[PDB]
Amino acid sequence: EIAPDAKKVAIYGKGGIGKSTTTQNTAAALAYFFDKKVMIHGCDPKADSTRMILHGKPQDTVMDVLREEGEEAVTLEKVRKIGFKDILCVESGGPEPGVGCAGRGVITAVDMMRELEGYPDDLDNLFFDVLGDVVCGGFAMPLRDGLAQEIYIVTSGEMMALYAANNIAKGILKYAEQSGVRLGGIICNARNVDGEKELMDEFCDKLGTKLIHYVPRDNIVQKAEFNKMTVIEFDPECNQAKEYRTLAKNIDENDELVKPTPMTMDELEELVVKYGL
Amino acid sequence: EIAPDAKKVAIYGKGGIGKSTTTQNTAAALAYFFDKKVMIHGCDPKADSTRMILHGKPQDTVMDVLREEGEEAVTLEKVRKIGFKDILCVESGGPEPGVGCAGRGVITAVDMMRELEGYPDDLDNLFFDVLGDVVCGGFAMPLRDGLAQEIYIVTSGEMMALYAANNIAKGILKYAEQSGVRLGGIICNARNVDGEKELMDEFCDKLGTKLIHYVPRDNIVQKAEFNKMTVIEFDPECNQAKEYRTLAKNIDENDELVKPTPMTMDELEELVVKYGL
Ligand code: FES
Ligand code: FES
Ligand SMILES: [Ca+2]
Ligand SMILES: [Ca+2]
Repeated sequence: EIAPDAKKVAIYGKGGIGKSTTTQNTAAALAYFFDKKVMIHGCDPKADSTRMILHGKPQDTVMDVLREEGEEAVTLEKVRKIGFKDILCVESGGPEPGVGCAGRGVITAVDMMRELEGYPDDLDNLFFDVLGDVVCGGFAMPLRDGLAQEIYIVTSGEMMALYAANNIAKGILKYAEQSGVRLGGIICNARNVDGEKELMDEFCDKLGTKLIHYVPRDNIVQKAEFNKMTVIEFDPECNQAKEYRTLAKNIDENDELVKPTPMTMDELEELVVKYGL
Repeated sequence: EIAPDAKKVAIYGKGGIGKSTTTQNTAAALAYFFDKKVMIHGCDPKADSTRMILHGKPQDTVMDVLREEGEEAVTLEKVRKIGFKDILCVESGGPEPGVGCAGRGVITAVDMMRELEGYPDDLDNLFFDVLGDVVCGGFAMPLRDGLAQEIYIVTSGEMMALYAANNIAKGILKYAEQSGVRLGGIICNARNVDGEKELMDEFCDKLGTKLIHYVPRDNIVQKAEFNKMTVIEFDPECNQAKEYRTLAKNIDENDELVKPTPMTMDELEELVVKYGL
């Protein structure tokens, strides 16, 4: 059993909207503000889900080490690094270019970490940062396998971002009965578009879920990331750090998860027309 | 045979770096400046590859119509729209959320267009805009099936963008002998980072390919896209329009394609360290 006493969560979302930045800062805020043992297992082959916790040194992926150095080289000292506030970090990596299923590569990396006993039993929080650009059978494997039954969807007030969120919701619904997976809520990484908060409220209401937090747009993210670090580490006192603190508190106390009611093509089109997207 | 007298090309690249903007403007510039019959078949489920040609009206995806309206509803009037300069537009769409392979969905959409006789025999240029965020067996299916044997890679001076480009190159190499696929060149969508042109020259030289064009960063793209249209249509006289014109001329005259020599983990890491990424 992977981290039986931890709150295991899966963060799914499209790329290009700050999903990795929000996940890293949420983990940092749990470790920093609530003294929690945290781990992040990256499951997005096109995103660096741990660099800001590792102060800008990108870690080797489990799959790349297995493909280039071999299975024996896949060791905890090699693929699992410790970062800000002792957060543990692991990156699954991608499949054999042009041949392997990327969702299978994710599961192989998780299985390999299991065999290595790489998930501390005293973890308080484990995050799996999964690609949500496409809810293909491969990237839905974490949902089918119940890697984590608490799922959060990162979105933004942009058409493709909401389409992806709605499709992640369909994938959660697909396996809710079989794997017990549930939607804990929607995280909006604000894009700052007219009506964005109202759009998010309606979106959440139509899917039968809730907005766990509206993460504002703040240039301190770029300043902190420029120093290859999280906002929490860069300046724990600033307003954006307190936003991530509230998000982290909300995701960690949450005990009301739901089987989502995704919107149909026509309903989604009506919604993005109403808010002029 | 799909468009036997056309120059069929596949544009592969990570999301978030303007791949769709470059593809649409390259098609527009071919149609506008060279009076060419052009078609774009979108094969990226998380990107709108035809919206700017369709003046901002997002077209229904072949897969979504098949899943919601049924196979009979999949008609050329329904999934194939005409846009700026009579460019034809089709979007494959994604798989059944949480169950289908997205690469298979792409091939199903192409097969369905074939059955509908939706690829005009007098096309001059056909573009397949494929997701390159992950070179999984699914998204490499166009390479394995030889949908197009002329492949171009869009990248930028950003670490994940170059990693993805190198992996697309591995996928092209994987099927070069079996499907005849070849790399026609690298397109850099400039991010404007120190040393970016030199980085691109070295990257291209190590892979044994060439830089088809360095597409500068220009705020006119955002202005044109705000009016839901391509730079070519918004203002064919501006400098950025002439950049896309040169790109379009280069990709359409190109007759020197190569079997790429991708870089190893260590070589890529050295390169991004040298250029401080
Ligand atoms: S990554 Fe294999 S089904 Fe999509
Ligand atoms: S989308 Fe099916 S193997 Fe990746
Ligand atoms: Ca506990
Ligand atoms: Ca011809």
